[PDB]
Order: sequence, then C-alpha cells, then structure tokens
Amino acid sequence: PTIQQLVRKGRRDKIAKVKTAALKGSPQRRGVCTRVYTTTPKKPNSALRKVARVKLTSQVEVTAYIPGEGHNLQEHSMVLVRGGRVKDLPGVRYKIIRGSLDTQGVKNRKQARSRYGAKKEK
Amino acid sequence: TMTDPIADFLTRLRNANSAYHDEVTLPHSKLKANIAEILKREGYISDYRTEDARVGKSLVVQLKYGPSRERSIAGLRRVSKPGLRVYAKSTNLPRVLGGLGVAIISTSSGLLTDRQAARQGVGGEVLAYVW
Amino acid sequence: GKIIRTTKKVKAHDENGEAGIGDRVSLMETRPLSATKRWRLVEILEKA
Amino acid sequence: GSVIKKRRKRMSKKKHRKLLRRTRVQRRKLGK
RNA sequence: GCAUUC
RNA sequence: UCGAAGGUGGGAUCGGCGAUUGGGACGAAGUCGUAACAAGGUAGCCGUACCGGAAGGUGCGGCUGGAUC
RNA sequence: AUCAGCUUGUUGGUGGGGUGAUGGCCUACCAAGGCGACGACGGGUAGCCGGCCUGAGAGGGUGACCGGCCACACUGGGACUGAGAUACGGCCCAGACUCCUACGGGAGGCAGCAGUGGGGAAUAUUGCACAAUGGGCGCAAGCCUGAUGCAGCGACGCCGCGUGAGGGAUGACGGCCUUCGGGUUGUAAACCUCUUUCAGCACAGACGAAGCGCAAGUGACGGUAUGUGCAGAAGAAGGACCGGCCAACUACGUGCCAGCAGCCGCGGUAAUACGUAGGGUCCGAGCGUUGUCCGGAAUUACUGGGCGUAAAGAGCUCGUAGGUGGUUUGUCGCGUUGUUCGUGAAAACUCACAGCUUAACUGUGGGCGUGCGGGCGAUACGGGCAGACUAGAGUACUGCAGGGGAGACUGGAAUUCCUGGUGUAGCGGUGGAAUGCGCAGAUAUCAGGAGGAACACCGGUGGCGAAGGCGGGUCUCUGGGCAGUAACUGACGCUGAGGAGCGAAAGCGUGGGGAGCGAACAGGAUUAGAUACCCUGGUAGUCCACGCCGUAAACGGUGGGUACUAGGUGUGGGUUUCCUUCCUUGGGAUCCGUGCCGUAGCUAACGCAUUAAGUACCCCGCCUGGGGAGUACGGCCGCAAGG
Ligand SMILES: [Mg+2]
Ligand SMILES: [Mg+2]
Ligand SMILES: [Mg+2]
Ligand SMILES: [Mg+2]
Ligand SMILES: [Mg+2]
Ligand SMILES: [Mg+2]
Ligand SMILES: [Mg+2]
Ligand SMILES: [Mg+2]
Ligand SMILES: [Mg+2]
Ligand SMILES: [Mg+2]
Ligand SMILES: [Mg+2]
Ligand SMILES: [Mg+2]
Ligand SMILES: [Mg+2]
Ligand SMILES: [Mg+2]
Ligand SMILES: [Mg+2]
Ligand SMILES: [Mg+2]
Ligand SMILES: [Mg+2]
Ligand SMILES: [Mg+2]
Ligand SMILES: [Mg+2]
Ligand SMILES: [Mg+2]
Ligand SMILES: [Mg+2]
Ligand SMILES: [Mg+2]
Ligand SMILES: [Mg+2]
Ligand SMILES: [Mg+2]
Ligand SMILES: [Mg+2]
Ligand SMILES: [Mg+2]
Ligand SMILES: [Mg+2]
Ligand SMILES: [Mg+2]
Ligand SMILES: [Mg+2]
Ligand SMILES: [Mg+2]
Ligand SMILES: [Mg+2]
Ligand SMILES: [Mg+2]
Ligand SMILES: [Mg+2]
Ligand SMILES: [Mg+2]
Ligand SMILES: [Mg+2]
Ligand SMILES: [Mg+2]
Ligand SMILES: [Mg+2]
Ligand SMILES: [Mg+2]
Ligand SMILES: [Mg+2]
Ligand SMILES: [Mg+2]
Ligand SMILES: [Mg+2]
Ligand SMILES: [Mg+2]
Ligand SMILES: [Mg+2]
Ligand SMILES: [Mg+2]
Ligand SMILES: [Mg+2]
Ligand SMILES: [Mg+2]
Ligand SMILES: [Mg+2]
Ligand SMILES: [Mg+2]
Ligand SMILES: [Mg+2]
Ligand SMILES: [Mg+2]
Ligand SMILES: [Mg+2]
Repeated sequence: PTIQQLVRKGRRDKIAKVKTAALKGSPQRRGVCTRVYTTTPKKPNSALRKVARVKLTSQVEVTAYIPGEGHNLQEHSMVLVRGGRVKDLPGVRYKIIRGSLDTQGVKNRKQARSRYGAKKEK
Repeated sequence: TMTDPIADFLTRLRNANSAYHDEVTLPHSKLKANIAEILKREGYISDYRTEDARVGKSLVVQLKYGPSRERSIAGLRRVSKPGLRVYAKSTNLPRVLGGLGVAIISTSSGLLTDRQAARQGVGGEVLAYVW
Repeated sequence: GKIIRTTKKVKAHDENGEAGIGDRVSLMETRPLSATKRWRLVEILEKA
Repeated sequence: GSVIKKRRKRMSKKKHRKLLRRTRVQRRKLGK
C-alpha cells in the first residue's frame, strides 16, 4: 500500500489466539476430577488413553491426560493440572502432574523420573 | 500526470542505459541540469548539453560505455519522492554501495554528493543514489 | 516519516469585531479570558 | 484455479439458500 | 440405446 | 437553596439459564443413491428462479477455468 | 462505528458574587453559539514515567524491585483547623459489617511493621537497634522515629568457590556388549605419595565513629566478617537428554498392547522413538517441565511483502474531504539544514578508572538522554506569498468514422391460428418407440385474413459505448471520440475515503400484450428406481408502459493517470511526401484505435512483452493458512426474494 494509505489506516497485527485459556494465566491449576475414563486416539494410532475430566478452580471443566504407566485416580481425587497438548487426542489440552496432590508418582520409574514424580531409590 | 520530473529523469537514464543507447533527450529543467553536472563530475556520464526544442530547452545526455560495451552506470534509484521526502542530518548521511557509489544531496549550499556534504558538515534532502 | 498537515481550531478574543470571516489574522497567547479562549487577536493581517 | 475451490463454495451457498427456503415463514413469525 | 458400486 | 443514602417509575445496555428447534465440526467396517474429476458417460462453473429423499434437475443470461472436429 | 451525531451553564458577552489567583468557577440578564469522520458522544480496558525484557536495528512486549509524579485510605458525602489537608493510626453524617449494654445508648476500621483466617500453582519473623543516615519537638542535655540501618526464613534470582591434586597398567574385580578373538566402562578403580580452600575444633578480632556527649562514656549487626594454629581426602552430585531438527547407540522386555510425542511421527512377537540396563552427550548445586513476552516470523513488511492463474482490483463511472503537482522570476525562512545556549533529575545503559581476595556488586568522571524551547546562519529542495510562460488540461474553428442513446412511424421473410378451395389416411416423433394430432376430413398444397416476437444475406476474432451493452428501414431529438489548424485560457491537472448515478439475466409491483419459445406442471419412453437426460403437450416468464431490485466466471479472473524501454506483420479512422500511369491495396512519414508474433526485462512456472505482467512516480481499492462463513448477531436498504 501507498504511504498515504498507511498514514490513514495503518498496519494491524494478527490477533493471537489465547492458548490454554482455562489456566487463567497460571502455570498450573488445582482441580477435582469427576470421571476417569479411557479414550480412543485418532484413526492412525490405536490405544486406550487414560484421561480425567477435571473441574478447575478457574470454574472451567477440562479434559486432562494422565501420563505414565499406571494411575491411582478416581472420582473426587484432587490433582494439579498443567498445560500439555497430546496430539493423538481430539480435544485434550492439559496434562495432570504426576507426584502432586493426590496423584502418586508412577511406580518402578528409573529414567525421566523428575517428569513422573518418582523419588530416587536409596 | 507527470508528478516527479527527477524520477522521470532517472528512469529515462536507466532505460536508455539498459538499451545501450548512446544519447538521451529530456525536457530541460534547472534541477535536472544540476544533477547531470554531478553525474559528469562523478564520471557516471560522458557529457551533457542544452539544446532548444519547439517550446522549451532540451537536455541531451550522452552515455558512457567502456571498451567491450560495459555500462558505466550500474544502478539508479530515486530516494526522496513526492510526499515521502527523505532528509538526512550531516551525521546520518547515507552510504551507497558501502561508499563506492554516490548519493546526491540537495543542500542550501547547492547540490552536493554525500562526500562533499559530509566534509562541509551540511545535510539536506537525499535526491537519488547512483552506483 | 511523511510530513502530515494538521489543523487546530482556536478561540481568540477581539474587542471590536475588526476581523470577519475568511480573513487572515495574527494571534498571541494570553491568560484564560473564559473557558476555551486563550488567544488574543493582535492584528488582522490580510483581509479577504 | 481448480473448479474444486468453486465447488466448495457452491455447496455451502446452496445449503444456506435451501435453509432459508424452509424457514421463511418461521423467520417472519419469529421476527414479529 | 444402455453401462451403478468397490 | 444545594445535597449522600433511600423510595417510586418507564426505559437503555451487558450477560446466564430455557421446553422446543437450526445449522456446523469430528467420529468405526451403517443405509440410499452416484453429483463432480476422462467429452465422468447430459461439458463444467457463475448469477437468478422454480422444483425434487439426497446428491441435484430444469429455465434465462453469462464465462472457458470445455473435450472432439 | 456491529458507538454518528453530542451539548442548553452548553458556547460567547456585560453587571455582580467567589478565590491566593485566572476562568460558567458561581449567579442574573442578553446573544445562538460550541464540539464532531484530523472519530465528537458512547462502550471496553488501564495508574503514568525514568526504565525493564527482547531485538542487527526499526520495532514488539512490559511498568516487579529501585527513583519521580498521580490517586485512594471499610463504602458514599461533607466541611472544619491550618502556611499547607485524598487529613491511613482527626472530626461530622449516612450505609454495610464486627463488638459492648442495665435496651436508654455506646465503641471499631492493618492498601503502616510484624502477624491471623481466607482465596490461590505461589510469596517470609507476632526479630534487634536507634550505633549510622533522614525527619519532628527542645536554647541545649535529650526524647520520639516498624523512616531507616541490620538480623531471621525461602536455591526465588545473579555471582563466586568446593566436593580434591600428582602418579598409577598393555590395564584387576564387577557391570554391559560380542563375530568367544575379545571390546567397552577406564587412569577409571585399587594402591603410593601430596594440599587442606569451603565446612569442623581452638585463639585473636574489626572498619563503618575527623561521628556523639564533651562527660569522659557511647556499634544494633557482633565475639559476627576477617586473621593465626590443629586433624584428615577427611563431611560435600545431581538432573535432563541420546530418530531428524540437535550433541550423544547398543542389548533385553512387552508386538497397534502397555506407552511415547514440540512437529513429522514411533508401538502389529527381530523397536537407535515404548520400559529397563550398559554406554554416551549436554548442563551442574542445580537440571527439567508448565505458564508468560520478544525472537526466529520479510508471517501487518517504516526499515522490509503482495493482488493474471496461489489469499487479494470495488461491476463501471462521476465527484466531496483528503493526498499529490509542468516550466520559470522574485521573496518569506514554515518544513529542511548548520551552529550556539538552556533544558533533557538521580539511578539505569555505555566508555574509562577505582574499591570490595575475584566476580556479582558498589563508587567517581565522560558519553547517552535520539527530544523540546530561545538566539544566530544557509535558501538547493518541499511549502506560503506576488508574478511570468505554453509542452499538461480545457475551449474555438474546419473536416471525418461509427449497431453510442432516446422517441415516433414503418418493411419483408418465417412460425402459429382463422376462413375458403384441392385432396385423402395417415401425420408427428426417436438411438428405437410410445404418449400426441388425425380419419367429425389432419399432414401436404393454393389463396385470403389476423396477430405477436425476432430482424436472414451485409456480418468479421470489424465498428461504437465508462461498464452493463448496441444490428430491418426512415425521420426527429441527443452524447462521446479522432485528425488537421494553433485562433483562445494560462497548471485551470491527476486520483478520490465516504457519497451519488448507471448497471446482463432472473425476480417483484400495477396496467397492457401474448405468435414462437418455455421454469413449474402433466403424461410417454428409458431404468433396479428416473422427482432427470430424450418425446408429446404446457403455466408463469420471455414482449410493451412506468416503477422496484442492484446481483453474474458484471472476466483481460489484470484499478486509474503519466513518462520511458528492439522490431516485424494484419486490420479500423484520419493527415501528409514521393512515384506517376497520375492507373492507385503504388510506396514512405505521421497521429489515434484494434489483433497476432517476437527482443530486452520480468515471472514459481505457465506466460507477459510499447494495448506489459518491463523500467519508474502519484492517488484509490483489496490480501494476510484451510474450514466454520460471506454464515450468525446487530444495523442499513428492499413490497418480497434477498442485497
Ligand atoms: Mg452402496
Ligand atoms: Mg435447549
Ligand atoms: Mg456422474
Ligand atoms: Mg456430467
Ligand atoms: Mg447418465
Ligand atoms: Mg467438465
Ligand atoms: Mg424438473
Ligand atoms: Mg446456458
Ligand atoms: Mg468579574
Ligand atoms: Mg485498575
Ligand atoms: Mg527482526
Ligand atoms: Mg483555613
Ligand atoms: Mg490503620
Ligand atoms: Mg493524621
Ligand atoms: Mg501487613
Ligand atoms: Mg489455599
Ligand atoms: Mg539524627
Ligand atoms: Mg549537640
Ligand atoms: Mg513509641
Ligand atoms: Mg547428532
Ligand atoms: Mg516482524
Ligand atoms: Mg512465536
Ligand atoms: Mg507473501
Ligand atoms: Mg497493481
Ligand atoms: Mg485467487
Ligand atoms: Mg475491473
Ligand atoms: Mg481537490
Ligand atoms: Mg513544483
Ligand atoms: Mg496543494
Ligand atoms: Mg538522567
Ligand atoms: Mg421505450
Ligand atoms: Mg383446410
Ligand atoms: Mg394448410
Ligand atoms: Mg474522480
Ligand atoms: Mg468507493
Ligand atoms: Mg428481465
Ligand atoms: Mg413468483
Ligand atoms: Mg412482470
Ligand atoms: Mg401482468
Ligand atoms: Mg420439453
Ligand atoms: Mg436503478
Ligand atoms: Mg460480486
Ligand atoms: Mg459480459
Ligand atoms: Mg472481480
Ligand atoms: Mg498501471
Ligand atoms: Mg497501434
Ligand atoms: Mg510476445
Ligand atoms: Mg505476476
Ligand atoms: Mg468459508
Ligand atoms: Mg448475508
Ligand atoms: Mg439480520
């Protein structure tokens, strides 16, 4: 565009879609889970994926993935939710932190331990 | 309509230089004459003269091509233009091809090149780049 | 970097009504003579 | 370009016009 | 003339 | 006299829920056709109008981003 | 602007009032103004700044601490005292809440410091001093100071240091691979000597105080920091990653499972991607993850991008604000430029130098502070002002081509119907048939009549028009274009946000008309079906008058104006020179259209190429991944459809 046009209207930057809106600008949000249930991934992949439906202190209902090989969680469990996109799942945007609040660290972990809330063996 | 005689002058020069024309005819203006004088002194053109036409004077610029037909002007750019006019402080004068080209600066002292302007410590309007 | 032309209205005091519509006038700042008014008419410079 | 691009728009428009046909009287009664 | 589908 | 809070009144405006209802997106190996891509077996598409379970059909004007000659 | 009008003490004036002071600040009268697409009035969000983060810069984001302003002090209102008041630990009233009561009435306000409950992913001690610096009162000694100086707690951040150093073999054990040779871990370890930094145990022990009191005592931190001895490698390493980006690979265990993942993608009984182990790599008292901002992203492009076919030129014009401006003389010195002065607080940043054992940190002196204001200088360029000029633009005059538009009248061919001859039994239709029309006289053929619509040949990738568009003839009214001549005006130009007008076909309203054609609608055929294609019919409509509607692949999928940049060759409209018959499509030159082909240059390619998509300048429109969607909501327009 001509300079006159720029002077008249200007440049308008692309608006940024606010990601991870349900955290309300927090790094993590505490939540109580209503359902725990397995879910199917998108067509090329096939698995039973452990997922919880979590009511956050932000007053938003969210679906959260449960990372790790084995979980303790059931209804009314208190979990800490962080951001985390699981490509396979269609609507899932948040992951539950292992090792925080009611969620136990996954048993027999020896590598990547800090990401799964397992203490070092003595 | 005609809106920038100096841009027209530079593009007539550029197009004839591409076509390997030996001469360029222009409608005369005192500002075009002074630019042509600078181009002669800096070695980008061979010579120029003022002739008469039916209604006004004409500028004839003779282009300079070296042995093996090699263009003496590599590039020609209109910098200040109507509306978006460009002015430079004497300390911010533009460099053309890292200093191997010439910037033509209109000054209260007259038309000068970036080199002259910086020595005299004067700024002005940046008319064109030549390299 | 384009030079932009902008126009500002001003309210000026003249005691005698010597400057009519369309005329070119010189003004000088003064203290507040009322809300808005902060200019006085010095000289009607070129009438038209 | 490919007619595919036109065909996508065609379908959406056609379905909208058909929806407007079916709801014409409803839109009048609910717009009053 | 007619000739749908994977 | 001015005057906070309060009362009354008719509107603005921003949302939430709502029997019922509209379309949209996605989903595995469901049902019905086969409309488009080759002249896709009636060239396709654009605007508009009427019609038909559905894709879509037909009229009028337009385009080539249409094959064969 | 999916917020276009708002304002009546409101805009201005005079006489009073009010204040420290000016002023609708207040008030009475008088005038009818004031502010707004350079976004008024609304709606949403937000304390602002020095700075900070990022970035090559421009820019983007941000305002924690530290420093400067502002605002408020349970919520709302008010004034009083005073030099000064949002009066946090003042007052008065009203409200909400807590508390006391003898029920009459009273009393509170941590957004000071510390602390409690609560909310939350998350943020500390109900320390010690006024010794130092600042402040209040006092002549002063002094008193007061949760300002402040320090201490406590949290790897929360930055910086520094340690967890040992030298030597040590063809290279142990053990672990893990294997081609059963071995190879890795690995000089690593064991062992053999060497130094105790930081921690530990003793003994010294501050500076901060040319202070304070001059009475002679006085350091919160603190018996801390820091020195000097002692013992002994002694007490001190973890985290992530290892498919490609991206440094670092093998074995075993499950085999589309369990699981991994930032993206592409890895798991289907042989996985360097899953889990574990060995080995490796990157970092290290930290390492990862999530959230957030900048970068990469030239992906809003000022620096620094685009719109023929990828997303993008408004359907086409006219024109308002605005933007932009040919040649030349003089002048102003507003833009621009030089110089000087003032200012741009400190801190920060940056250069130098110094002080902490180094560093972080701290201090001192420059620069930085891009800006703004004042004085003085320059006048090329932009602009203002006063002139001049004719090349742009417009007018005049003389010629010329054209389906440009509007109105009226009118011509013939053909289809259909009607009337009447002649004349029969078929006609009509298809790929093949059947519905259908006939035998009550069709089709066919001849004559006459009616009526409506479209105009064969001319007629073309030809002409005209802004686009949509425009073809029988005549007449009337009327628009534009081109050439020649320079007679005239003297930059009057270009473009144009909004706005206005025109705008194929379909459609809509009222009144006419209705031959042919023909959505819908019927039958027939085809087919598994056939709401189609094909056949027979057939209503709106197609036509006219006057309105409305405002869309099209409204296309050159190419906005308008101007200048320049090899040619060749058709064709439409003018001028002119030569060859001359003066035959004339003889040929040249020139101006204005319209085609094809081709250079240079451009393009992702296809292609464009003097009629640009080339080289440039001015103005407008438009794009910013695909879907959702040119949809919803709001609004405007419309009779409706819908735009
Ligand atoms: Mg099927
Ligand atoms: Mg409902
Ligand atoms: Mg088909
Ligand atoms: Mg077809
Ligand atoms: Mg078919
Ligand atoms: Mg087709
Ligand atoms: Mg039909
Ligand atoms: Mg058609
Ligand atoms: Mg007074
Ligand atoms: Mg706020
Ligand atoms: Mg950058
Ligand atoms: Mg007082
Ligand atoms: Mg208090
Ligand atoms: Mg007080
Ligand atoms: Mg507190
Ligand atoms: Mg809590
Ligand atoms: Mg003191
Ligand atoms: Mg004293
Ligand atoms: Mg006290
Ligand atoms: Mg590598
Ligand atoms: Mg950028
Ligand atoms: Mg990014
Ligand atoms: Mg681009
Ligand atoms: Mg363009
Ligand atoms: Mg496109
Ligand atoms: Mg166009
Ligand atoms: Mg104008
Ligand atoms: Mg000029
Ligand atoms: Mg102007
Ligand atoms: Mg400073
Ligand atoms: Mg008419
Ligand atoms: Mg008969
Ligand atoms: Mg007959
Ligand atoms: Mg215009
Ligand atoms: Mg417009
Ligand atoms: Mg029509
Ligand atoms: Mg109708
Ligand atoms: Mg009608
Ligand atoms: Mg009618
Ligand atoms: Mg038919
Ligand atoms: Mg109209
Ligand atoms: Mg359109
Ligand atoms: Mg057309
Ligand atoms: Mg278009
Ligand atoms: Mg152009
Ligand atoms: Mg031509
Ligand atoms: Mg070409
Ligand atoms: Mg292109
Ligand atoms: Mg869409
Ligand atoms: Mg719509
Ligand atoms: Mg609506």
